[PDB]
Amino acid sequence: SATTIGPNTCSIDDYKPYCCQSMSGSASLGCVVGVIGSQCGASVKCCKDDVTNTGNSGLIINAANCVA
Repeated sequence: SATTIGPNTCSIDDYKPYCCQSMSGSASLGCVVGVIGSQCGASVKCCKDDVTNTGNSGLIINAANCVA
């Protein structure tokens, strides 16, 4: 993917635009907060929050807090 990330794509159901760096061998998606202007090459997910702790360098989302 190469979608442009901003507080518009995922911000509806209290969501954040998460750039999940899901690669070869990733049970937990390393979803870094999409910076306005950045592009998501991997799995861009619209997740709520999950927990903004224990995962600052790429939020460790349990993949169960997003619409799609």
